[PDB]
Amino acid sequence: GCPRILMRCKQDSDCLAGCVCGPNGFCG
Repeated sequence: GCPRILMRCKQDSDCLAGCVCGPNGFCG
């Protein structure tokens, strides 16, 4: 699943494995 590290994004392709780009502009 998605790791517990913070990451900024504009789409899910910016995020780590199993993560999504949420509406706050960060991965989870």
